[PDB]
Amino acid sequence: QFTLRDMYEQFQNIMKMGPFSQILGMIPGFGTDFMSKGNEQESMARLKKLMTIMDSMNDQELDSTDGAKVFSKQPGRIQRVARGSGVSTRDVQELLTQYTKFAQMV
Amino acid sequence: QFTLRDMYEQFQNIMKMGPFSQILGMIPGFGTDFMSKGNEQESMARLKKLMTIMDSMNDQELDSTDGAKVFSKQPGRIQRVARGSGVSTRDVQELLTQYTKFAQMVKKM
Repeated sequence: QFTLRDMYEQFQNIMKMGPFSQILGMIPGFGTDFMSKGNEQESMARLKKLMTIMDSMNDQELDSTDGAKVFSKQPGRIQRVARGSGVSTRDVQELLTQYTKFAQMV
Repeated sequence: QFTLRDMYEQFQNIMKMGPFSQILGMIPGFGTDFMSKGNEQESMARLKKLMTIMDSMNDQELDSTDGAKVFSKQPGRIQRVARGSGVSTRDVQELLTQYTKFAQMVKKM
């Protein structure tokens, strides 16, 4: 059941994530038309892959004020995330680069 | 300030409103290029205006299983909503039609 209040709420959530989604599109490797009309599905697959990678990080890396510097101080962490998430270290490094870029804009 | 955990959460939020944002792009009445590249500022100003129209509605109309129906049986209500939101009668019927198309696909989701 989809009410008018339900539609009101979805509109709030969509507006809220607007600034955020706009920043992401500015960052390399995300897609020029990230989360725009027609590109909603592909953009979600993207994020899902990045989330599965982040699922192999520990609390120290996730909660650190600057999660990039934790990995450069102990590069072994990069290969660990990659093995846990079943992805390549290139992918883990690519995400870390995007995170730094993002963090700097916020 | 901004951790990797914060990025995950924001990705989770986008994962949620994702499909709905898709549905919103499949409904007419939003002009040309609705939510595309450089049309994100105009597109959001539209949602906000629709929100101001629903701000003129009441709880009965808002929580109704079919809010469009509540206005079909009591067209007097349409006139009030339009008065309070500084919009025209047609604008409210438009919102109602859009809501109809939105709700259709949500159950088709």
